[PDB]
Amino acid sequence: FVEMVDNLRGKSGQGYYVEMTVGSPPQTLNILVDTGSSNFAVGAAPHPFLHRYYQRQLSSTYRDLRKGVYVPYTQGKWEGELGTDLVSIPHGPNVTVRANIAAITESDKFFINGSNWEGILGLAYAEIARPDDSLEPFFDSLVKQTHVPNLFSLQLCGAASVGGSMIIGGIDHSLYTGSLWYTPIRREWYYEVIIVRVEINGQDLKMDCKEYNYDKSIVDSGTTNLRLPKKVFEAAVKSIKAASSTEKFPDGFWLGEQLVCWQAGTTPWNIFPVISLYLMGEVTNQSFRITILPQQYLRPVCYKFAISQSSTGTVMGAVIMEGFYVVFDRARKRIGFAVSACHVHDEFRTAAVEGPFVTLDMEDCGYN
Ligand SMILES: CC1(C#Cc2cnc3c(c2)[C@]2(COC(N)=N2)c2cc(-c4cccnc4F)ccc2O3)COC1
Repeated sequence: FVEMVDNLRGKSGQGYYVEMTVGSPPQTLNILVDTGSSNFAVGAAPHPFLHRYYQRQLSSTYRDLRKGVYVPYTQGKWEGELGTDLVSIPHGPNVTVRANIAAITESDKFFINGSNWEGILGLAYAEIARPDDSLEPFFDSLVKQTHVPNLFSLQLCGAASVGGSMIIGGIDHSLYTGSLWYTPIRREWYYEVIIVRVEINGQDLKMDCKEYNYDKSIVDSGTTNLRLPKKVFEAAVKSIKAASSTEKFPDGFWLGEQLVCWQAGTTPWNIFPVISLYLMGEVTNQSFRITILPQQYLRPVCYKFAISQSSTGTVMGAVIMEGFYVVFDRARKRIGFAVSACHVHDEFRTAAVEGPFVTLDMEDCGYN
């Protein structure tokens, strides 16, 4: 899949985008890759932040669905006009498909000033599509209309320009070391998974594991941080504070309300603990663990604390994903994790994927 390697770009904190074309003749756009939503939506008007936008008037293959879509999400909102058109991914499979496209005609806090992307590719499932689950997501259309296998994988590499790979329809084994370990997709809406145990520097938090997944845990390329439920975030910080008590930091730092800065070339990585999430495995009573470093959760801006509290559950965002090659195995309803060939690490500690472990009562970890 060499043609798809290095097909993602981005700027720090502004997401990862892939080149796409829409319409006939083809209009090229950069599109944010988002495993945490399920609509394909593109700028269709001359917003001042946009390098370019979809011009339906130039497309002979454009079809109007004569229906609007309104999408407020936690951090912004957009609204648009639904249609279909022919869509391709130049550095993807050599196919062209007719997909649903929301032509964005009004927005607030959606486009980023100074970014190089003009739309969003929602890769999650129809259950959370807008206006409802009858609006077929892009990936579903791709698989239905072609012989592209029902899976994709993401290598998000981080740094400021970031880079990565989206392998559509398969897996590139050069992008990871060791073995893939798979956790089941609990339910096909978000890419929902179940965390069964959490260790900070090898130390279990000992919470009712239900707490780790209240009300859900998801794998989300469209979120920068590792987000955690309050109750779990509270315990998580308490232990990270203690682990890092060598040096002192304000209360705002832990809330992501102020930055902490060290002199260039002298950050104390080693005073900060590793974070290990044990995920439900493929077999009864069997789990595995993924382990990330402070280089993943302490983000350059001076650094931000990139773990934060949540009201909608755990979100394994770019802080988690940049450690790993992540396989969205839709065909087998599972997500694979392996150590990424590009993850950033020091000489003493590196990101890990390890198994098998014995974990009982893992089904009691899911919130209903
Ligand atoms: C499930 C439903 C949705 C949605 C949704 C719509 N638009 C979005 C997003 C979600 C974001 C928010 O979180 C995620 N995962 N996608 C998102 C992140 C970004 C963004 C910003 C900075 C860095 N990375 C990003 F992905 C930009 C733009 C952006 O636009 C359907 O009704 C709720």
